[PDB]
Amino acid sequence: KEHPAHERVLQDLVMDILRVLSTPDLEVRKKTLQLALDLVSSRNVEELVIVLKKEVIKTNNVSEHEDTDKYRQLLVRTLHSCSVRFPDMAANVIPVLMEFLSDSNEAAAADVLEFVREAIQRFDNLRMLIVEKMLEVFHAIKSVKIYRGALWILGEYCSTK
Amino acid sequence: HLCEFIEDCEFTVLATRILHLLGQEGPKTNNPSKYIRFIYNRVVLEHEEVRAGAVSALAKFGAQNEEMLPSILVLLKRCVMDDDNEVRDRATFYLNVLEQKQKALNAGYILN
Repeated sequence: KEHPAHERVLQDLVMDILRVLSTPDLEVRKKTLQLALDLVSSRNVEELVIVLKKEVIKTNNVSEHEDTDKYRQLLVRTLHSCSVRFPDMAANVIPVLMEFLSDSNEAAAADVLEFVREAIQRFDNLRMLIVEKMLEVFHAIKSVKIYRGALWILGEYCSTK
Repeated sequence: HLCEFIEDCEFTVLATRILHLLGQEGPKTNNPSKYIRFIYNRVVLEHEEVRAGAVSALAKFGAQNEEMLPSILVLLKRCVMDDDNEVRDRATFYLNVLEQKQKALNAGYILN
């Protein structure tokens, strides 16, 4: 990689390779994700993102996660980073949705992590929708996690007086 | 004995009860450093909740102050402070609450 003359393309070929991952082995996959993250100057991105979303669908599937779960968390990390740099998009919204589906803490933690972050980040607009989304999600749901969720959000508050 | 043992004799539930009681008692029985010493410990435990009691008990206490407390009482809330969002909030809020009344007044209303 310390061929820091680091050509565009090469980074790009990864996905192809990556496709192969669907024949799992997380551990390998995991190595990939880290590896993967790196190349992206917040670009070859979309095609990827899309692909990620594909992954995401794929991730849904019917699953009996045991290994891939892990991956997900990781992915999200990997993913997280990018965003920091980037301006990101709808894809993201989808996580929010996605997250609603889900049922385990670690994600909530991420989410929360996001809570924090976003709290810092504020360009805002999205949030509001999402807040709406959430409103649904929320209405649509119960749990400690949620319960907790409410608290912060509540804490947060703005309009629709 | 209670303090120590309970610490390493566990059960959160006990703590609730005792907390509540202790909550009232404070500086009428002095021994501040120790008592502080304890109090810190009680909090030490995780649980936003476990942590929380030491502050609440404190309100009757703080207000009264003891063999050294008012100046310092003021200093302490500052020295000990926390994030963890709603745990953050608890610190912030108590503060914020604190922020909101002349602390002398503050003590009077809340206490009752």
